[PDB]
Amino acid sequence: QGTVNWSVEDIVKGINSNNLESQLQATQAARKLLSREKQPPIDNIIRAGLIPKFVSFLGKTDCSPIQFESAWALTNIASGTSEQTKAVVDGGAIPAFISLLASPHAHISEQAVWALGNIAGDGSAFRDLVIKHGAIDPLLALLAVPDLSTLACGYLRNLTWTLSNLCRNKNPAPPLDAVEQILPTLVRLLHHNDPEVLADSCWAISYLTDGPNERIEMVVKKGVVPQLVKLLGATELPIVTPALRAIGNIVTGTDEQTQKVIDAGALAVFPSLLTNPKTNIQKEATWTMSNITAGRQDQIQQVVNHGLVPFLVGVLSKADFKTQKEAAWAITNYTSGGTVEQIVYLVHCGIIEPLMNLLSAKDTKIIQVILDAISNIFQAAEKLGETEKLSIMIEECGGLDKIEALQRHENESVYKASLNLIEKYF
Amino acid sequence: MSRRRHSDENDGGQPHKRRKTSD
Repeated sequence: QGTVNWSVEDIVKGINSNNLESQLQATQAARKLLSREKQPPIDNIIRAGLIPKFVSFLGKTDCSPIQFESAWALTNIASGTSEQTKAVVDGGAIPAFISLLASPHAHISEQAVWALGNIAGDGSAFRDLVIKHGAIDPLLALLAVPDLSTLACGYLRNLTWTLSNLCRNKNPAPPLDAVEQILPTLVRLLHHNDPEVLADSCWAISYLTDGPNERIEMVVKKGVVPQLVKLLGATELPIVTPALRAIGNIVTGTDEQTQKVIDAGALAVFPSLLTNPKTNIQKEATWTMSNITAGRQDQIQQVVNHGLVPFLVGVLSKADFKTQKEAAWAITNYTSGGTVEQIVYLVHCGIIEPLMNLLSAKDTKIIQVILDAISNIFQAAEKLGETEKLSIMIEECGGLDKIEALQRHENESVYKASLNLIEKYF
Repeated sequence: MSRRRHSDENDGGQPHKRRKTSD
């Protein structure tokens, strides 16, 4: 009750008192205002000029409680808008928080970890500034224990979260040397048994692999792919989501990087992913498949072997539209790179009817994508002299009706592709 | 024919910052 619901005016009076206990009491009152459920008065606290005082309190080794209260207050200011986070940084908080990482008081060290994560979480500039002030070494030192399970759960979760923010964002991506410095600790966190730590570790990995092939390679070379595939089969959606995100990112890389995903057994999980009740998981999984079918013929063959073509037919037939689009891309990629035999297999699995039904879409690019796939499939039928059987299959399911109509479509490319298909096969 | 993530999409929707409301 003593420090509950103070006015900002009263907080200022206590902080300007030069009585350390009065200052502590007022800092706690500020912390409570900034910790309330609704609409913390962050701007009012900033406008009152309190940040420089809070920052000074961080350095009071002799009074650990005011260190904690001010770290908490500053954490919450930094949790706000970019302008609010900037106010904290502008007050000199970064080095002050880094100094607290070494505190003998675990709850203070943890609060500093948290504050630094909010700062880094603002964007690449503040992320990189936190790194330049030397945060990585002391952060990693806190996790340098024989067994992570000895750490307090909350403490470990906060450390993992802050590390993930240091891996986050691009333009630019985090410094290469910082990434190399963090990765081994991250790989270790990825093997921990706490669902929250696992989720954030997967998120960190997903950020690191969201980039050019060189960034992907740094992660893949650490040998984490098999563990990612294991997490891909997790029961918890908060783990599956970032695990799948990372796996998808990895397969945007070279064909060799993709093979690592296949070799680790990722494809066996796709029957479940491609029918997952969460729309986003189906979409991400189908996008991922589309990048796998963009690979080598031996990689398309593994998609075939794992029985995934019927699942792609399923998604084309019925799924959220965004997912059906990724499915269309998966098919066009498949038909572009596949062998005649692989392409023929596509038709036998029933690809043609759901492809035709999607020509009723108002999305211009997926019509292009679908028309491309049909061209590709026809090309394969040519080599077999079976073009006629395909033309009929397409007309029987109403596909010819759709294509002919697409000659008076206002997009140039579909105009051409349409007439050309008619001209050649109908 | 690989397609990387579109520049207009976010990195997955996770909170960038966290406010501490309890101890």
